[PDB]
Amino acid sequence: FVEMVDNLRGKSGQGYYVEMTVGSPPQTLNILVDTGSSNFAVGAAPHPFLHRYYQRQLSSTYRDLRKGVYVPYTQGKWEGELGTDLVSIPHGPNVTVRANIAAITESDKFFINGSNWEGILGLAYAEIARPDDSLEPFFDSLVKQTHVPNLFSLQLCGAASVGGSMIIGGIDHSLYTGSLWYTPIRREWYYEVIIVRVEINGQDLKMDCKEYNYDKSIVDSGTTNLRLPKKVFEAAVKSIKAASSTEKFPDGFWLGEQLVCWQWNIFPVISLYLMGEVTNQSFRITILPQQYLRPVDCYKFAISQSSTGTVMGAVIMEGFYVVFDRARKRIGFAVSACHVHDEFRTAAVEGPFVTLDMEDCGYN
Ligand SMILES: CC(C)(C)COc1ccc2c(c1)[C@]1(COC(N)=N1)c1cc(-c3cncnc3)ccc1O2
Repeated sequence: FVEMVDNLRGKSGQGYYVEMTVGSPPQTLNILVDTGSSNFAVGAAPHPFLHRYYQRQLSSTYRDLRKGVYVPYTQGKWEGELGTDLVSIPHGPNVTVRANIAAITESDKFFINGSNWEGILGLAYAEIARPDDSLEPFFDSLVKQTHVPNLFSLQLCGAASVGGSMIIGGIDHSLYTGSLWYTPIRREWYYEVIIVRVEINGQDLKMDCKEYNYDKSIVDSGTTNLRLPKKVFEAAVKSIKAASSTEKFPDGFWLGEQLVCWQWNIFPVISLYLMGEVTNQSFRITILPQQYLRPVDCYKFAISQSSTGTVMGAVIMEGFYVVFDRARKRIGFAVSACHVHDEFRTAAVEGPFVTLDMEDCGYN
């Protein structure tokens, strides 16, 4: 899988993207990798932010599905025309598949001014696809039409340019150290998982664990921050405040509404315990402040409250090598060979632990 190593690029806080080709002859586009949506959607018109876009008129393999699609999400929207065409990933497996493609013809707050990507690859499941679950997502199409195994994995390496690896169809053992630990995918829509316990510098928050997954917890490469449900964020902040009370900071800062500036150890490690593979067994992943204090001297608090549930975004994923094992309905975590650490503290994946009543932590 060596040709796939380092196939991801990006700029700080504008996501990670992979090179793809669409149409015949192939048209090259940079596409955002998003495990929190399920559509393959590409710029199709000369929006001024775009370096390039899908020109359906140049493709002999393009086919129109004669149907529109409308996608508002919390922070913007896109709209487009559905079709299919031949798709491939140059620094991915050596295969060409016919996939659904949303030709984006109108958007708001979707494309980023200054960014070097022109589309979005939704790697989540059919259920949250638009307009409905019959629009087969890319990865489903990929697996159905080839012998590429039903899994992919992500090493998001962070820092300004970021880099990483999307290993399609397998696992590359050089990208991680120690053992992979697997949490079950509770349901195949988003990559939903269950958090059963939360610790700040070893101190259990002691909240009903139902709170950690109200109304869900997901693993999402298209979100920068670790996002925590309101009640839990509050409780978590209060403990980061207490733990880090060596210095003081404004209330805006904790809300991610102002920065703080200097010219690490005052801040606690954060630990999430995830449901394991066996009854009454968990494991924990541990991240550093290096992961949740983001460079904007100046820094942003990369943890924020949420109304949609826990989102394990880039802040979490940059610590680890993450295996989206769709074949076995599970997600694996291991310490990333590329993650950024002190020579004191370190990102960690440790287990097994004993946790009772893990099923009660899920929300219905
Ligand atoms: C329909 C649905 C399932 C409710 C969600 O559909 C969606 C539809 C469109 C869409 C998303 C979700 C997002 C928003 O969050 C994620 N994961 N992708 C997203 C994130 C980014 C982005 C990532 N990283 C840094 N900066 C920006 C850019 C565009 C973008 O567009």
